Order: sequence, then C-alpha cells, then structure tokens
Amino acid sequence: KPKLRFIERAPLVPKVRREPKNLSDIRGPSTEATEFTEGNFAILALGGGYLHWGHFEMMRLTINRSMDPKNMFAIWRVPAPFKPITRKSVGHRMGGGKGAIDHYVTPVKAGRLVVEMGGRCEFEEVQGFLDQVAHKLPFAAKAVSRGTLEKMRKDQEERERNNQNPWTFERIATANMLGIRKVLSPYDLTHKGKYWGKFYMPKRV
Amino acid sequence: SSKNLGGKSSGRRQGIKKMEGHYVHAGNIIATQRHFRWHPGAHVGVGKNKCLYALEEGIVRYTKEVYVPHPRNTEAVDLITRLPKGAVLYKTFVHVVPAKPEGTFKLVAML
Amino acid sequence: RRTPPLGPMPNSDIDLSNLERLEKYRSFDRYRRRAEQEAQAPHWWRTYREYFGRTQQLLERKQAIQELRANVEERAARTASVPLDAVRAEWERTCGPYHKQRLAEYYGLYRDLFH
Amino acid sequence: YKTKPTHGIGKYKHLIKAEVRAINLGTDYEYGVLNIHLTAYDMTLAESYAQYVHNLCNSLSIKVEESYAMPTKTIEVLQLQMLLDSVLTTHERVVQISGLSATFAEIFLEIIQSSLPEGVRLSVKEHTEED
Amino acid sequence: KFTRSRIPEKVFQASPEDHEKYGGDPQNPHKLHIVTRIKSTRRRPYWEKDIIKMLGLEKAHTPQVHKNIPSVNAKLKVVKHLIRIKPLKLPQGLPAEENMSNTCLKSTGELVVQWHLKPV
RNA sequence: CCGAGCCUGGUGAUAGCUGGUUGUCCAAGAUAGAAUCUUAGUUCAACUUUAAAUUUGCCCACAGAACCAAAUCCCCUUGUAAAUUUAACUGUUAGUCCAAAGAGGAACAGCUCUUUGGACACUAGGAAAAAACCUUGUAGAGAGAGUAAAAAAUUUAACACCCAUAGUAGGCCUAAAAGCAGCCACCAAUUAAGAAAGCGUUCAAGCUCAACACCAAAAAUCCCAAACAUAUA
RNA sequence: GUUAACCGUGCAAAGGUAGCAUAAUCACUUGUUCCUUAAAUAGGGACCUGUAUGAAUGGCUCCACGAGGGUUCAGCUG
RNA sequence: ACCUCGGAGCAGAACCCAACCUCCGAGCAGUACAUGCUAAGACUUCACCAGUCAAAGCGAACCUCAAUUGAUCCAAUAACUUGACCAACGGAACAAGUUACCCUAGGGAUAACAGCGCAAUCCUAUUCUAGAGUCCAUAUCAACAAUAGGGUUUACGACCUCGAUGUUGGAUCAGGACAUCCCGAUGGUGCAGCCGCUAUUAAAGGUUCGUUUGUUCAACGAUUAAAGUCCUACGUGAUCUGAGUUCAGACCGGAGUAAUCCAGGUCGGUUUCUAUCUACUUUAUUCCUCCCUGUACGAAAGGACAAGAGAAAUAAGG
RNA sequence: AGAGUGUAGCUUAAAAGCACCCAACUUACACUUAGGAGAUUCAAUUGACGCUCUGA
RNA sequence: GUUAAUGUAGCUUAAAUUAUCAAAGCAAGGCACUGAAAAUGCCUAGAUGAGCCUCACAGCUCCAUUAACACCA
Ligand SMILES: [Mg+2]
Ligand SMILES: [Mg+2]
Ligand SMILES: [Mg+2]
Ligand SMILES: [Mg+2]
Ligand SMILES: [Mg+2]
Ligand SMILES: [Mg+2]
Ligand SMILES: [Mg+2]
Ligand SMILES: [Mg+2]
Ligand SMILES: [Mg+2]
Ligand SMILES: [Mg+2]
Ligand SMILES: [Mg+2]
Ligand SMILES: [Mg+2]
Ligand SMILES: [Mg+2]
Ligand SMILES: [Mg+2]
Ligand SMILES: [Mg+2]
Ligand SMILES: [Mg+2]
Ligand SMILES: [Mg+2]
Ligand SMILES: [Mg+2]
Ligand SMILES: [Mg+2]
Ligand SMILES: [Mg+2]
Ligand SMILES: [Mg+2]
Ligand SMILES: [Mg+2]
Ligand SMILES: [Mg+2]
Ligand SMILES: [Mg+2]
Ligand SMILES: [Mg+2]
Ligand SMILES: [Mg+2]
Ligand SMILES: [Mg+2]
Repeated sequence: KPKLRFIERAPLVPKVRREPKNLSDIRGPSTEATEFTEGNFAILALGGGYLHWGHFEMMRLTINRSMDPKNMFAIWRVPAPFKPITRKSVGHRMGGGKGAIDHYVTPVKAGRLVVEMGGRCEFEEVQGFLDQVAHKLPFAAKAVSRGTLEKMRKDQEERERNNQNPWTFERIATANMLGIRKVLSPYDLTHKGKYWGKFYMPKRV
Repeated sequence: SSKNLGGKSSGRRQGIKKMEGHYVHAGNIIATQRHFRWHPGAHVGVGKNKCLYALEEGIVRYTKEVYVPHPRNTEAVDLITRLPKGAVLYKTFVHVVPAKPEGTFKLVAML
Repeated sequence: RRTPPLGPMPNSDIDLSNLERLEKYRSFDRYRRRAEQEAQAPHWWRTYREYFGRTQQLLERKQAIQELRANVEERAARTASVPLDAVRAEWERTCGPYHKQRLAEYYGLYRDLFH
Repeated sequence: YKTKPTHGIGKYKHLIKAEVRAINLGTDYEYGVLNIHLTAYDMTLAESYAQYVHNLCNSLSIKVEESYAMPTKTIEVLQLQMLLDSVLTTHERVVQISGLSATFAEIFLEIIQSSLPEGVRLSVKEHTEED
Repeated sequence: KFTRSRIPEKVFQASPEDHEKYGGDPQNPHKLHIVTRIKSTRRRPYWEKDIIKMLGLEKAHTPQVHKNIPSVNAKLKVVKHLIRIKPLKLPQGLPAEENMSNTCLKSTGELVVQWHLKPV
C-alpha cells in the first residue's frame, strides 16, 4: 500500500545482551542495498551515520504529507532500529559497568539507498520534497533518480581515467611508497582514499 | 554495577608446538588442543586432554585425509548417514615420517 | 587474505539448493566404500600417500552354472565342501600366473632381480 | 599462512541438513501435506497396504513423513437387527505424504487404486487432526 | 594495528612505457645495484632499522653494491622508501687486478676503470 | 605546646615516606608479566651490564597450520654478525603523546583500558613559541661545500519578454462551492489559453504561470610581523 | 472496610496516655490563618502528618533572675 | 559491588593480551576397583609453586566430564592416610568500631576551592516547512530534525598547586564583552493612535531606594527613561567585613550497646603582615513642564510625534 | 521406404559394480542379516533381427 | 539515583511444593422483619515474559510497591 509503513521504535523482542559500539558499521562503502529494486527515485547516503526513531518519523511524515498516494508509492530500504545504544544516566563518575539500553539505532553506510520511491511522474516532481528529507538526515545525502545515479557513477568513473596526476591513492598506498602505510589504516587500502571515517568525499579520486 | 563476574581465566597456551617439516623425537608433543583441530595420523598418539604426541623419531607433516569414524562412535555415525551420496568429510591429520631405520644387523663374533 | 583453490574443491558438485531431494547415504558402509575410493585419487592438495607411498569360454561357463545349479539339490545351500585340490589345479592353469606376479612384486624380487 | 588455497576442505555442515500448503503458482498446487487414511475391518490387510504405499513412495522418491495409526473403533453388532451382539472392530491407519506434483498426482493415485485390496478404504485430505 | 606491510607482485611488473622512461630492458638485465640510503632510519620500525644494518647502509649517502638476485631484492623491497637503487653499469669492463687501485664510481653509476685527473 | 607532664636512660627507637649523597675521563644502557594485608613496596621472570664458553642467530620461500581483514607463526636460500649457554650481579618493575585495530564514555576530554609500531625522557634542524608530529643520529677543530624537512589556499544567488476570449453557473456532491472545500471524469468552440500550476473568492470577479502570436558569523586587558597581484625554476 | 466513634484481622512484653507542638525538634516548609510593617524567609497568638514530639532521656505552666538567644515602643545619636 | 577456578567475545587466521568490560558457568555427580607399579621424551597459564601428556617395560585385562578446588607447619593415625566457605581462595595460628580532642610521615601520584580540557546538560544563531497565528508556514511562536557557535549552569576528567593558590555574600573601586534594559538611529508588523512585538545598527553615557533572608536569588513596598545579561582566580580579604560555611563547647530529634555520628536544625567561636621589585599616582547627559492641541489618528475611549520656548536633576570641574 | 543404433534398470564397467525383489527384525521406513533373480538381437569389422525416428 | 525486601481469594494471614481460614459476597435455613450465631458451596493465572525441571515453588527477566541510603571538603 503506497505510503510508508510505521517504523516502530524498539522491536518487540528486546535485546538483552549489550553489544559493543562497533563503528565499523558506519565506515566506508555499503555492500547492503545500493541498488533500485522496483522503484526509480531515492535518497542516496553520501556519508555514514545512525538513524534514530526520530529521523524515521521525520522521514515518514514529511513524505506522506507531500506525496500523492494515487500516483506514488514509497518503500523503506532500511530496517527498523535494531542496534541498541547504551546511555548511562547523567551525573555519574566513570566506572560501574556498561549502562542501560536507552534507544535503538540503525546504522547506514555511505552509498546506501535509504527511501525508494516510484510512480507516475518524472524526477523533478519528487526532487522537491525528497531534498528537504535528505538535508535533514544526520549525514550528507542526495535525492537521486534511476538515471542520475548512473549519471553520477558514469561521472565518477570517467573522473578516474581522466586525471593527469600520475599518483593516485591506490598506487601509493598498496605499493607503500613513502612508508606511507605508517599513517594510514588497513581500511585505507580497499576503501580508497575516498572515505575518511564517517565522511565520504565524492570529489576525491 | 557490573553484574558480570568470573571471566578472569588466563590463556591456555594451546596450539601447534612442532610446525610442519620439523624434526621431532619420539615423545614430543606436536600439538595441544581442545575440540579436535588436528587428528592423529601415522605414528601420532592422543592423550587424555586430546593432545597429539609423536610415537616415532621422525619429521612431522600435515595432510588432508578422508574421515571415516568408528562404527561405535554414535555421535558421528549419524553425521555420516545424513550426508548426500557424493560427500566425504576430509578432516586434517598430523603424520610423522620416521627418519631412522629401526636397526641394523651387525657382526658381533666370528664363530 | 584468501587465495583460490588450485584444483577442484571436493563436495562442490553436490552443493545443490535442493538438499532435501538428494539421494542421501543411510548406512555407514556405503560411505566407507565411497571414501576409500577417494584415497586412491590424484588429490592436488597434500596426501599421506605422497610421503608414505573367449566366445566358447563364456558359452561353456554358461551351461556350467546351469548344470551346477541342479546337483546341489539348493539342498546344499540351506553346507557344501568345495574340494580345493581340483580347484588349485584349475587356479594354477588360469589365474595362477596373474596372482603369482603379485607375490613376486610384494616380496620385491623384480626390484632386486631385474631392476 | 594459516587459511590456504585448500581452505574449507572439511565443511560438514552446508552439506548436511541442519536444525501448511504448497504455494507454487501457475504450475499450481503440487500437493503438500496430505493424509491418506487406510481403513479396514481387518488388521493385517490394512497394515500390508501401508506397507505397500510407503515402499511405493520411496521408490518414486516422493516424500513421506509419518506412518502412524488412528486408534481402533469400538462397535458391536449395531443392534439394528433376539437382538444380535458380536464385536466387529475397525483398524484405521494414517499414511502421510509431503511431496507431490500436479503431473504425478492423478497417476500416483492410480497405482494406489489398481493395487488396493479387499475391503479397505482410502480418504485423501489436508491436515487438521491429532491422535 | 601497524604491521609489516607486504607488496603485491603486480607492483614489480615493469611496463613497456617503464622501459622508455628508464634505460633498462627486461632481456639482459643489470647484474649489480647501487644502493644508497637517502632517508634516516629513525621514526621507522625496528625491522626496517635492522634490514638497513644488514644491507650495510649505516651511513647515509654512501654507495654500496649488492647482487641482483631475488633474495636481496626481497630485503630491498621492505626498505625501498629509504634507499635509491641504481644499476651499476660498467662502461669499460670489470676492474682487473692491475686496475683496482684507481677507479671511481661516477654518479650516474658508471664505474670507470682508468680515472685520471686530466681534461679530455 | 597535657586525649595524658617533664627529665635522663633503653636510643644512632623505627620509618616500604621525604630531603641529602662531594675528583676527572670514556664505554654499554628504556622498563612483556606473575604473586603479594599487595598495587608509594618487595621476590621471581623480562630487560640491561660484565666476564666467559661454544655454534649458529637475525633476515627469511616453496610447502604447511579448523571447524563450528592488516598480518603473525614456521622456514632453506640470501644478506649479514651476532646468538645461545655458563658464571656474578645490580637497577627498572608509580610512564606519556602520535598513527593504527578496538573496548569503556557522549562515536566528550591533554579521558580511561589493552594490542602493534614509532617518538619522547638524547643531542640537532623544522612546524612561531613547543616532549611526543616532521627531518636527522657515533660525537672534535674549520672564517668550506651539497643537502634534508621546511612559507595555506579560497570570494560566491540579476533575469525571460509579451499576452489572455468561450462550453460552463462542470455530470457528481455540497446552503454555496462557477480554476482553486472534495471524488470521478478532464472531452470540447475558435488558430490558440489546463473543467487550471502558484497568489487572490462564503460563492462570484481579479493578478500570474502554462497556450497562441511577437523575436554565514559572535566574548570578555590591546588588532596583531611588516608588507607585496607582473625580469624568466 | 463504613474523615471515620465502629467492625474485620494480624502482631506485640506494651502498642505514645496526659500534656505540648511547624518548636533550639529530619525533611516537605518561606506550611496555614491572625497581629505586627508602606512592604515581615523575622517576631508574637493560634490551627496539627509531631508517621522522626512526649512525661526524673522528665512533660507542662508560672514569680523572680540572666554581660544568655531572638523581637519591639519611645527617646537618642556621624 | 567484588576478590579463587573454567567456557565465549573484545583478542576475526601461532601463542599472548587489560577493563568496577560484555555474557555463561564450577566449589560436583556418575561408572569403575590394575583410579597397579615403574619409565624415554615433552608441554606448562608468561616467574616460582603448582599443574598437564606419554612410548616402552613389569604385572594384568581380553575412565566420562570444562571448571569441579587449598601450600607449609601443625594435628588425628600402629600403619596407610585424613584433616579449613584457611572463599580476603599463593592461605598471618587466634584481633572490631570511633576520633570535629587528634598527632606524625608524606601526596597535587589523590579529593574539596580555583585554573585548564570537553561540551552530555545549558545558552544562541541559522537551515527545514509540520503545526499554531480566523484564512495565511516565515507580523509573531514553533514540533520532528539538521548544521555551526559560545564556554554564564550541573557534570565529567585529575594536567599545575597539599615545604598552603585563603572561601560564600556584602563594602570599596571598578576593567571589559555585547548576545542592548534605558537613551540614539532604522526595517517589518496581525504598526489606526497611545502603547507594544521583532529585527538591523550603537557599548559614548546611565543602570534607584527599602522590609524579611547569612544570602547572590526570589518574594514584596515605593519608584524610575531603565532598575540589562555576563566575564574578570564564582573581579577585588598583604583594602575591609566573618553573618553564613568549616575546628575545639553545647543542646534537640534521629542512627549506634557505647565511643560517637548526621549536606538536619540552633546558640557561641583569635581574620597576621613595617611594601624589595613590577605597575600606578590630575585630559556632559537625562527626565519633566508649557506649546503645537486637545492636533494627526480612531468615529469613539484615548491621544502622539518632529518645530520652538521654559524648568530641572544627576555627573564632571570649580 | 530413409535413419540412429543395440551390455538385465543404468553405466568415457569390461560378463563387473551398483540399483532392484522376498523374508527376519522395525508402527512402519531406514539400517543390518539371511536369501532370490537376471543381459552382450543373431551369422562371417562386416552381413543380417530389435527398437526409437523421418515417411505415405 | 542506588542497594534491601515484598509480591495472593473481595479483603488478610498462611501453607517451604500440591494452596488454607476469616471477614467479603451468594443464597437456604429458629415464622412479625433485620443484626448476631452456626452450616453447604462459592472467592486464589499464587504481581510478570521466557521452560533446565515441575514451578507460589527456582535463579533470572521484569513491573509495581515498601524501608534503608542519597556522604567528607
Ligand atoms: Mg577470556
Ligand atoms: Mg588475564
Ligand atoms: Mg633512621
Ligand atoms: Mg654511550
Ligand atoms: Mg608502600
Ligand atoms: Mg592519557
Ligand atoms: Mg485576469
Ligand atoms: Mg523541622
Ligand atoms: Mg530587623
Ligand atoms: Mg515515666
Ligand atoms: Mg612456564
Ligand atoms: Mg602401556
Ligand atoms: Mg591472594
Ligand atoms: Mg563537638
Ligand atoms: Mg601533617
Ligand atoms: Mg595530578
Ligand atoms: Mg575543579
Ligand atoms: Mg493552521
Ligand atoms: Mg592518568
Ligand atoms: Mg592544594
Ligand atoms: Mg614556596
Ligand atoms: Mg548589536
Ligand atoms: Mg572571589
Ligand atoms: Mg586583613
Ligand atoms: Mg589579594
Ligand atoms: Mg559571647
Ligand atoms: Mg618584579
């Protein structure tokens, strides 16, 4: 049914064991749902980050207000918040074990499609309200069509052939030119030089 | 509060002691383990805590052989009888190729 | 790091989606027959074996068993003797020399006699 | 180098198995859990046909999952015709089935039909029962 | 963690364009290296501090010859950011026993065998 | 100067605590951990020192190491000159920051806790000043020379011009919804203007558009080098 | 349970009685109302969840008295 | 709350690896009675002590489980052996509270005050168009959020200082910030006027007196053009105060057998310094009155600006 | 009429191995144990019978 | 906020488990009606989510709710 369903905070099975904050759940490119499945229009993540339930009901209400339910349909490409964030009650000194579970987040890597759309208009009709959604997300994001995503991957690939600088990041980091791997990660090999922490730089070759 | 308590056990120091291609006298402990990782092969014994020792003075090699268990081993004969018919199991084994010939015939007298 | 296998990985032709439909060993001994076939294969990886390694004849035999199926009366089945000395003379003529070559190799005559 | 180009050489769990309707649209309905009920006034003849069914299914590689028995009926001469009394009893037994096609459906019924002995009744159905 | 880095062998395949920018050729390769240390070994790990002593490059900017065999190349591959490798090309032949006494290396790597101090 | 006087004596009480430890000259020298009424300490180990004995030690290649990522281990060659063992000991055993993989916390801290690797407590140059970043080490005299690292780059939002009459006061549904309160429909006169896309009606008119034609910064004593776009790397 | 004289029930050696009280008396509390002042977290008089008052651990008034601790009229005075 | 031992993660692939880190468990039960004796070689929980494995041989047959535990000395015993929840688990053979009457040795290795770091909490500005504002997002207020900032609060950290960095409020004198309370200038207004709201600009000048409270606060009285927000070692104690806080005395209630204790109350309680050096030690605002005028405005109630005149007061200098 | 050919079910088996069948255990199945059954379409690589094809 | 405890018929003790008695309430019952008396039956997810067993049951997960504590500068 062609609106977004209600994403509930805190799924009905609770998590009981407190997991560590792995922040490799934000780093680098996404290998999860990078592609369009039965839709044409989306919000591409251009940086990593966590989504609250607050960002979900941001994304749910400000689409359903500004979307014709007879000509458009939407679908989530992200799950419910499953990853539990542990917050100690304020005013206490350090020590005393891990705190309690406060809220749940869902991790979103960069390059992941967030909210897919589709229906009987062209991209300039949905570009308006999807951009104010993508701007309010807790990471840089972009309202992409099914054509612009290929016309940005076309542009990001010809950019890698055109550069007149002999030195790319791959040729230097993998071959360990300056002893430069002393100041890089082991993720700096296969990410590229593009990704840096949570942030993804689309300008950079 | 830290309700969790007890995990102060130290490391077991369990692993291969004599790696592949080593000369091993008869009785040296090739590996110590829990939860079988290397099974005994030719001239390799097993102790109570599943360690592997060498039964002859030789050179230790590691192969990948075919696993057929004992028909009294009831926890793993049912492991066989749910396999499809192309299947074999292929565990890994530790052998000792013995170096010294076990003796020579020598003149002791002229009688 | 992960490097690809050199030859055919085993158990690869049977890794099918329809697992429940497969023809499924139900006995120990059927597997022990298959598994002792694999320990004579080439095996690219590493093996213990590397370090430690007419027309009137069948026509007369056809009436032979048909004749011999009647004088056992199937009364000698549900405890016959099988005289060996006649059998031995039959063995020495026919499958003596094939068998005799084994012992001459197991005892290692040929690698001492004739190189 | 720990892993190797021989890694995964012994993996004994994707090969082995671990731990309604049959939807299958268009080709459609590939008959799922069906309880064929073998019922007789005898005991031996009912058992000898479940004997015949179960060996038939494994010969045709179509899956069976139960062979249990519905318990026994307790009726006399029903006193509907000096009023008569002698206890004649009925022995029912369940044979289940899980895999069937549309294209084996009418045929596999025939081998059950043609071989069905004297005084026994079948009844195919879906599943909502317990002993 | 910072570990002992390893180089893919794809880096040490020379292109035909590399045979244009540099004077060597794959057939008939040079026999000896000229290895001079141009970077200090401090602020670099102890394995690189120890390889430099094994090649014999305690002094920076001093020249040193090594064979071009794959074993000693496998020690130059770990300290290749500290050194300059040049092929020792001999314009004349090898120095004879009468011609050991007066040679010089002649950066551009040309071990001249009779080095006089007179103009041409 | 009384929570138990004062004096002499035991008494040079004792102090895992503090302070102090005096000629010259050179050489080697940075700390894995375990126990402990123990974490201000000590004992063993590790490391360091000296003197010996002997033979290999570092670097390492194919092969090799488990099922339920960077790498290490192993290891001949090879490059090199140490290494193990014996003897006699002390001291360190209250560490810091940087990069990397993580845990705790707020994906706070010049925060805390491990691991791998640097540097620092060791001189020198640079980053303004500077422990920890970068460059560099084995030592002297020189009124010589080549070098290394090494000086932040940016300045941005104008916009069409013109033209607008009719079914019709749209079946529907609503007091009333006539382009804009709501569904379905959305055909049609003129050459061309949507049963109307934004403003403006309780319902109506009006303004336009679509259509013809035309052609980024804020805080507390006083900003803070001076400056400078053009002679050849 | 009907704010409950009362009934129901448990426990106890006995269940704080007389008085007195927002006190020099945990906290809520600068409780509440009256008087005092133009204005009162002060003071004085009352009301009493004082749920941590209370009877020689002495309770409560009252005459004198105090370099005691609060408050006040008038006068006075840098 | 914990303290010894084992499994899993962190610690992904030899070993190792911390945490008042995340999770599970153990202080046995069962079967034997060759769970007999001896003995090459090895492993080892980073030491040691403890632990583990084991070929053969001799004698005979023909252990499972992960942890499942405890040293010396002393006991008990003819002997073999057996003795602690010695669990603070490498174990002193047997010992508690209290101290504000305190003392000594120390420590900025370690707290309170202050600085600094950080900004969760706070405070502000934008971006966003839901909702409010009759209608109308943007006169005004604003949710879900997003991006930057500030360093006033409560925190956190433990880097300087314990061979002393004196502390709350007030007095005295103020220095500065502008995110302006008043005075000035301007844009918008759901600005009719009087009054407001909001924003841009401005830090020259101004920012009252009282009752209760130890109070900064607040409440309240009367005012005023307004009674601003802060920083300055919560400015300033070698300038002052000591009422609070925080010594020894003491009651009251409470906790405790008592000593004594309580961020609970209350009476009382010594505030030293002769200045070496640095630094330093004489250069106009605002309100009200009258008038416009009872005008503009509204239509009425109400009621201004700008132009002019006249009085004052505070301040600086005499 | 033209064609592919041809080992019992199957077989880059050459008289083989699997499958298969009846009992005895099992609710049955499965396992196992005791048994049971069978093929080179026929004549000198040819020739000629069995099927499956392309025909009318 | 931390520990400490409690969890119940309509109300309350219980009973070391399988759950009672005594008011509640339901009616019948000594002849003018009610209270009292005494007497059938009636009134218990033993406050929760999981089943290792078997769980008021026994450890969690919990939710309520009660007492302690919420310092020393
Ligand atoms: Mg562990
Ligand atoms: Mg440990
Ligand atoms: Mg002394
Ligand atoms: Mg020295
Ligand atoms: Mg100490
Ligand atoms: Mg630190
Ligand atoms: Mg118009
Ligand atoms: Mg009180
Ligand atoms: Mg007074
Ligand atoms: Mg009394
Ligand atoms: Mg050891
Ligand atoms: Mg033995
Ligand atoms: Mg201990
Ligand atoms: Mg006192
Ligand atoms: Mg002292
Ligand atoms: Mg400190
Ligand atoms: Mg502080
Ligand atoms: Mg609204
Ligand atoms: Mg620290
Ligand atoms: Mg101090
Ligand atoms: Mg001093
Ligand atoms: Mg301003
Ligand atoms: Mg102060
Ligand atoms: Mg003073
Ligand atoms: Mg002062
Ligand atoms: Mg006095
Ligand atoms: Mg001075």
